[PDB]
Amino acid sequence: IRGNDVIFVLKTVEAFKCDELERYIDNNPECTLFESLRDEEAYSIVRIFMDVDLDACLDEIDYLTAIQDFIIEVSNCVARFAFTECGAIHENVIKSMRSNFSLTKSTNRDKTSFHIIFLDTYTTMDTLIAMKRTLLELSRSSENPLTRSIDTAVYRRKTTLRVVGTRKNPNCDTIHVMQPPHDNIEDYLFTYVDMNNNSYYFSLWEPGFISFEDAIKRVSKIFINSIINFNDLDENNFTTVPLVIDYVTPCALCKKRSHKHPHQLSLENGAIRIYKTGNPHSCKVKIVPLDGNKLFNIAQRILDTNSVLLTERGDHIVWINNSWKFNSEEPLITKLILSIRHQLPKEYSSELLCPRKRKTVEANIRDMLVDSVETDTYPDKLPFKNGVLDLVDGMFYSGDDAKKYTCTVSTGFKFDDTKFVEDSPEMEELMNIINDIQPLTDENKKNRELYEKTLSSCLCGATKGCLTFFFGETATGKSTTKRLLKSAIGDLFVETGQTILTDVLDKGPNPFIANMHLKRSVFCSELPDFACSGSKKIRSDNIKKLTEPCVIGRPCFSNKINNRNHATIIIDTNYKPVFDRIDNALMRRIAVVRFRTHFSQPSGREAAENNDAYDKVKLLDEGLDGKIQNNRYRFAFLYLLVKWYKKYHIPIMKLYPTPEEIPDFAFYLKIGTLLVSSHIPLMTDLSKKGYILYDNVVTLPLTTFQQKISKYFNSRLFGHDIESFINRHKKFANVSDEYLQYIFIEDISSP
Amino acid sequence: GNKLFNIAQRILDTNSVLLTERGDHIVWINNSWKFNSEEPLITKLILSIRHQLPKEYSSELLCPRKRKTVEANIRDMLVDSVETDTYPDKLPFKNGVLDLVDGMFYSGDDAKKYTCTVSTGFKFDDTKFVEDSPEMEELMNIINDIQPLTDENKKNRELYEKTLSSCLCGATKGCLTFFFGETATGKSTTKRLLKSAIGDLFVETGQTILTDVLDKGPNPFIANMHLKRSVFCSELPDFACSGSKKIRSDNIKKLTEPCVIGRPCFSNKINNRNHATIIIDTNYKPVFDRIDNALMRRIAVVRFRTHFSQPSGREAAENNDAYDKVKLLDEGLDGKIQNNRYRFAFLYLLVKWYKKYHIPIMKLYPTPEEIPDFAFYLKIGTLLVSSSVKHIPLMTDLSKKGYILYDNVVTLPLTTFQQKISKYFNSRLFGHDIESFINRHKKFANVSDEYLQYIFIEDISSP
Ligand SMILES: [Zn+2]
Repeated sequence: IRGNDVIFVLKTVEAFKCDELERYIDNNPECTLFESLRDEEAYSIVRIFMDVDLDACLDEIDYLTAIQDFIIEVSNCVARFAFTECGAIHENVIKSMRSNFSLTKSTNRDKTSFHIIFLDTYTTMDTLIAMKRTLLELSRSSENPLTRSIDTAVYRRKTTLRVVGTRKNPNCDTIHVMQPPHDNIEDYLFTYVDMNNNSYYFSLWEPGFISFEDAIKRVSKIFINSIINFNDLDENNFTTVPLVIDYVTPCALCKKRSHKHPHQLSLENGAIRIYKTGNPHSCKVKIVPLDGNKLFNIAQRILDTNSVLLTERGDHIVWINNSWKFNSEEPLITKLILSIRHQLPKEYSSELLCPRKRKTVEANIRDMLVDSVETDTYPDKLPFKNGVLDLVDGMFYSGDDAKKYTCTVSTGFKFDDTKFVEDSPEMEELMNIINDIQPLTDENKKNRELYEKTLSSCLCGATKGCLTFFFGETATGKSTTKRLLKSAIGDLFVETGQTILTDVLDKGPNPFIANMHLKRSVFCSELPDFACSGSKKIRSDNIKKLTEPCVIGRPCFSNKINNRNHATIIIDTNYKPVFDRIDNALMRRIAVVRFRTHFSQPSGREAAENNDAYDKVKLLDEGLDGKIQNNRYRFAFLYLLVKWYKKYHIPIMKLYPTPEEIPDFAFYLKIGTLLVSSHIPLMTDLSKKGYILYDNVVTLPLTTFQQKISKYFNSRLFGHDIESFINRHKKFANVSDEYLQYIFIEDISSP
Repeated sequence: GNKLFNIAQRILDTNSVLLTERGDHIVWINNSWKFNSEEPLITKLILSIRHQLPKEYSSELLCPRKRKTVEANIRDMLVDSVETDTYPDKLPFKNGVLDLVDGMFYSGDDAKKYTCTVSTGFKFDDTKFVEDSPEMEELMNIINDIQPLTDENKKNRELYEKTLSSCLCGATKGCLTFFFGETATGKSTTKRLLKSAIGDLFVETGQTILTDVLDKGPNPFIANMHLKRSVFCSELPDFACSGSKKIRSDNIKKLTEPCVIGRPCFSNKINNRNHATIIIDTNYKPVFDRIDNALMRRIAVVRFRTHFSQPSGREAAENNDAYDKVKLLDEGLDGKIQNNRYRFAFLYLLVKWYKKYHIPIMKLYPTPEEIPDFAFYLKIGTLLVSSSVKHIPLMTDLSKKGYILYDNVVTLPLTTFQQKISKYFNSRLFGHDIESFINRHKKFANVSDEYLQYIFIEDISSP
């Protein structure tokens, strides 16, 4: 659509532009033109507009407060309707609606009418048609005289709206005068679509009220004083007889001792309006409802601010003090009900001070929350205690903006821009520490890049399909890297023991199984070396099961077993891992990060001078570990992590395994590179080489195979591995021995 | 007269709340039978079905102490129980029900009749549930790659299609299919496609219950499956690993039974219904601790011959007898599986296979010929025959061929039978199996005499 600059009008027809309409209006002040839609189907996208009419006069203060509350209520209700039905964003709609709006007026001083248009919000006419019932409920479920007077009509096909500055009728001289700051004729058109940057768009007496006597009693209680002309009002004289009151005490509505004329009660929109006659500003207007609870309307107003949603599992997440809290032990809805009373009208705030009413208006909220939402869906954002830091752009959001993202976890500490710097001595000290841990030589280049990549994945809410191994001799200070990462990433990071590396992953109630829920990094240290006999091999089942994007595990006294998996798993030790089970999936799901830095004191430095444990040796310092424990380089290291993530995270970043540094998998690699599955039309070459083919399957004797492979590989090194491989690929039968099928790649190449 | 009872009667008369055999209530809120017991939904329903009442009645459902009274009346008025999901030829989505008999999807009150609780967890809008979509051709290309349409690949592809189509039929299937390849040669691809297609109903498992004890304990794994239309057990524990566990045949028989006896953790509701297909993805050969004629009827074998490799090792993959055809590895396949792009195309393919095979049923047939070990256990019986009436009249005619006659029955010495069996079977490999088969069929006439009532078919054929 890209907006429309043509305004179609009806004289009781034309298609004029902004300048054309302005010139025509200036030429003819008395012309009556109604702005409508030239074609309903073509340009159904229009602005959001409302028309309000209340036949009474109000002063400046009352009008100001009433219009403020009217904007608040209408914007919240429309944003809630957009969120539930049109799939929009609540915060965006609220911001667009409250940012800028055009408000007209009426030249008549005996009544208050206007047409209000929200400039930046645009939606299809079908959406405004569907909003009919919701807006009618809002109109009939409020106390504000402006909100109660909303005309739900004008939401029909091919509707028309009276243009500003033109008389509605030739006989009626009253016209609507524009108000600051718009002052332009294009700012009061409900079809003038002007989509731009700061904008948003979305799309898909009746007896039945109450007994008369109770209404009369309510009116009398409002008047406080007794009615002089009592026992005279009935069904017929409801809006005819004046209400004469004795001025025993000053009027509750006006606070004055007396007035020139009595009051009068009228019926409108299922409510009773009490107003004085003669001078209009002598007494205010009193509104009396005729249906609905008072505790249900409060629940609706608290609900349609989108602050008490429920999760996809069944937990009600509330928004208190700029953070999405939630607890399943002491539910927080009553805290929210108490703390939100300031954003509610005067009559709705005194109710939320009795604890027996903040349980009624809370049962209502729980009964109105049907269907769920999804939490922590955007993985490129880091939730801090006072907001959300964006990673792709680096901009920080605080306050209601962070509400847009259902961040159910947090790092635990606030975000400070002063410490968040680039050129600081702490940054240089951290860079020196990292260089000491990771020398930047060309030999280390690839390993250092893998280090930076696997260390920067901690700022990702997505799931990763690899498990990097920190392999390095002692005194390499991997604990320093662990401490720096913990200080940078807050309480999201978790350190776990080897309990998951040996036992069954799910099995029974495992605390680390549930703790992997939404934690962004899991670290294991000092692995139980399986080189010595007795220690269990690294459970291949657990490693395979930890890679999936889901976690299945239920702790003691619980039933939930589904957890979202975001943690990057890192294992650090000085011993090569040993896994009893081996398959191609394992060979494609293991990465190794090598450490070649020795941090040793001078006393043993000579002992480390010729040591083969590390490719370099340098003096250590006991005064650094405490510094890392004191969150010294926290924000500089966080900046480094952000830079690494930016330089590494392409539109799709993946953890690539490195199956070359693991000594155990080298045997399988050598076997595969020298022997694979056995090619029918190559019998002559096999016969020349000595091998024979029988029953369409080339075979050799088991003793012959052992003799052939004796020289190719060291039998004493991996005799158990060779026996296990033979058992796995065993075939048996045939001739007078077992059957072994393979191709000697080294012999296959040689003719 | 007592408006709070008229409201309860009116809400009850729309059949929105039902009582189940398990003791809980199911309500029809938001186009889904929200079976739940933690936070009862009867008050949510009472608030929801509120405009569908006269104006005088509808203004009293705004007080929680009156929604609770209406709930009490409903609970006291229910009384009797109705069964849960029973229709097998249906597919419930969180946006309605799809009838696979005619492939017609619809929601609302028309979907209320089928009390289908468990759903797929998403919505179906027939966006691309058609045959003219190019996505159908894109998925069919991968199907041809994994399963070639070669005329030689007829029985294998037929079993593949049947085992996939059985994932939608909600009855009890009495056959287990084994996926036998070399190393993830499209098995993971098919598993991901099946998971994307249906979802929710799919369950993934590895070993565990398939090998351990399936009863006699609080074992929750067996009770975890319930009304799930597909259970997929991958990574069999490679029986030939010098101590690897052996899968019990009784566990297999229990899995293929219409009912499952499994005690949930700290619960007394042992009985469970079976609506799942047992599919096993295995890299090595299947070896069982005990094989009997009963197990012959419960095994189906599906093979793969195309391996997913890359041009980096294309030559290495081409020189392996495991793979019959090789294609370059894809990286966008992971993205497509992650974003569920091929949902509707794969659902349409499954529905078409269902229509093709359901004539008028989708029965599964075991195929034990592909299993290597199972061959001898039946060939031993095939190579011989129990003595019959016709063989009984042989008398000395059979004895002239080295046999003996006892109790008007042809029988041979144990050593002679052992020599005859070893002359046509792998004695070293199946020595224990041969001994067990002899012992089961052994006939004892005395302490020293051990003569079996079996005669080799070769002697019978030879005149
Ligand atoms: Zn007054």
